[PDB]
Amino acid sequence: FSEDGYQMHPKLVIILLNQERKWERVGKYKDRSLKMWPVFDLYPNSEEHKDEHLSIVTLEEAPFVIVEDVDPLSGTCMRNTVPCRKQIRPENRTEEGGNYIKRCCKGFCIDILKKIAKTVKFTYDLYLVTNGKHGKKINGVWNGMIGEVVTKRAYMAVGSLTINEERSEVVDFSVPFIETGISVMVSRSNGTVSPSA
Amino acid sequence: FEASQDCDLVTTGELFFRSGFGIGMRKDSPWKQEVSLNILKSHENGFMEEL
Amino acid sequence: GFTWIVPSLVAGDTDTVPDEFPTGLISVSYDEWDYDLPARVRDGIAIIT
Amino acid sequence: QEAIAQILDFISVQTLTPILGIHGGSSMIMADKEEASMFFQFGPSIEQQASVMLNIMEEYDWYIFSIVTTYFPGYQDFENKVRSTIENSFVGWELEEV
Amino acid sequence: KFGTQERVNNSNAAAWNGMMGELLSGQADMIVAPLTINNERAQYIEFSKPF
Amino acid sequence: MSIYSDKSIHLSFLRTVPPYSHQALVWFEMMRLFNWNHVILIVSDDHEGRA
Repeated sequence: FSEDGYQMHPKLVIILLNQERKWERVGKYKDRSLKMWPVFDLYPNSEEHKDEHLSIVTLEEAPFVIVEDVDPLSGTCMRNTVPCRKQIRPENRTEEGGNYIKRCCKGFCIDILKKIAKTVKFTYDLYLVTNGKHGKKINGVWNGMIGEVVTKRAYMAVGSLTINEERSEVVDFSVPFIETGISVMVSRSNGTVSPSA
Repeated sequence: FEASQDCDLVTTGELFFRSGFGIGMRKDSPWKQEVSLNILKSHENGFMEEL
Repeated sequence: GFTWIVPSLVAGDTDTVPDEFPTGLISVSYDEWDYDLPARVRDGIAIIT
Repeated sequence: QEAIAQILDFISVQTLTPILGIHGGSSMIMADKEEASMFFQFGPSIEQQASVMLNIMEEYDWYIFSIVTTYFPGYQDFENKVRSTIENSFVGWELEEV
Repeated sequence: KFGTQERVNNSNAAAWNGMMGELLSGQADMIVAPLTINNERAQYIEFSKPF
Repeated sequence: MSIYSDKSIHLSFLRTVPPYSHQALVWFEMMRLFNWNHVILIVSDDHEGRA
């Protein structure tokens, strides 16, 4: 109990007025945590498309898309980082129980999506790819995020992904946001002397 | 290119407002996509680069 | 776009709801399972013991 | 009916025997129990409810809100409990009107 | 300490941390130190013109 | 007694004269007379004092 004489931690339910006369419990509250269930698909006045569902898949690369581990104590992503979940299933393990991961993606790519999303005003779900990394054509079958784009498990794929004729053929691409490409990184050993003064 | 051409004149600072060069055509051109693939190839084969 | 949120008192009985209340009204209320003699007493007695 | 619980509070005051209730009126929210009186009811606290309202708002990330209240009991504290709960947090949510 | 408010150690807490809180208590009638003038503190105390 | 002032707990209650809490108005009225804004308040810990 509490000093007033009410129970200290009484069980409680979050309830909403469903269409017409129904009281449907949107969610339930257990202990400290707040359980919110999206019982109604739209909180809007009856429109369904809303922001188009845009499940997006990405992969981690620095600086552009950085996966960071969220504070355990400071629950859930903090500030700028946006959540990205991949079911953490040991691929090797046959069971491969997959619980979506809780690592927060953040960076230039994420920031661009965040900025573009506001103008677009379409809500979206973000997760991480498991198989194939950057899209790859091996034998007769593609791999990576492109697979989830083809399987329609991803509508749009975001990342450090480069552009090529094959992928432009299979899927429409956005205009490029950063000048990049193939390049070399080396150590510069020495300088040449010419007596020409 | 002009900066090279004279050298009496110079370019300074850091390029701002970066942009890509792409052909302009009237909408719905059924070729623009192919063109895009073609110039893509021009980059891929080093043609664009060679030029 | 405006939305309303309510404490326990306004909801009152689940069965009665003047439709004067707007739809999408969000409010908190006690658990249906909790609201049974079965457990409130089971619990209360346990507390007594 | 809400009044039955209050009568029972009086009874607690009268006989000093513990009494509690699991449903209905005994369950409803009541005036802060006089310390001498002994009494248990299954009614959620106003402050707790306000907290849940805040948690609900936080979950949907509705930062900006107002409170419309009436002179009905617990209105002043409701503001106080909210002030503390809203105030403590780093976030810049806005109370528009009371 | 110079002084900073701490939000949630048990119940919500004030800007009673270190030297600054001492002042709030009324134990100290004046703070004479290299105390930085800032918005956070100015909301609760009076700062002279900067020395 | 002041505890009857809260409409919530006693909603039918009316009285001929003001509570001890309302007496502060006099004390406040008293303040007009001394033309002092600074005073000290000592209260017991009860519903009447906090009110």
